[PDB]
Amino acid sequence: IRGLDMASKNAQDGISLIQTSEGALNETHSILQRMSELATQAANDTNTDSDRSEL
Amino acid sequence: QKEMDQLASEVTRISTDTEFNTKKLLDGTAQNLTFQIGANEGQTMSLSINKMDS
Amino acid sequence: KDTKVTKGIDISSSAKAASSALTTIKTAIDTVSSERAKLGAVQNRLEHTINNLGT
Repeated sequence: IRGLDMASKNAQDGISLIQTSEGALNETHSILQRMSELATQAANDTNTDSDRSEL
Repeated sequence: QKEMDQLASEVTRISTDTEFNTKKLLDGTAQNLTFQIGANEGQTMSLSINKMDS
Repeated sequence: KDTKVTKGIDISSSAKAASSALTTIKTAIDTVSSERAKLGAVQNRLEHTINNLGT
């Protein structure tokens, strides 16, 4: 009993360790999402190299 | 001929002066202009404007 | 000494290069989504493990 109630803390201390990781990758998604708009804009040929290098 | 040479010199001006962004369009250098009309690779359209001076 | 700099994928050299970076970026979004649900799957399991340990 004192093992399952303590192993329930370990299971919840692993839930926190995992929420932190996916919470962080939640933002790598948004950065990668914005990073993809600055390649559909850079692919247009109305941009100049002064503006592609600006992106 | 005085107006002949002045009209023909204005046709050349339009070619070398017409400029969108910093691109000379009508001087024969705006070739293979690729517009990314689409969210992926190869979803482009090309365009080539010929030199249109006198 | 040991100062790191990070340089983004090439989108400024040409319009062809910017288009090439489009698949590279959209693939990175795919390998981030894979990691996020490899961690969301473990968290869902750990939520069932906690109810069973508590019971």
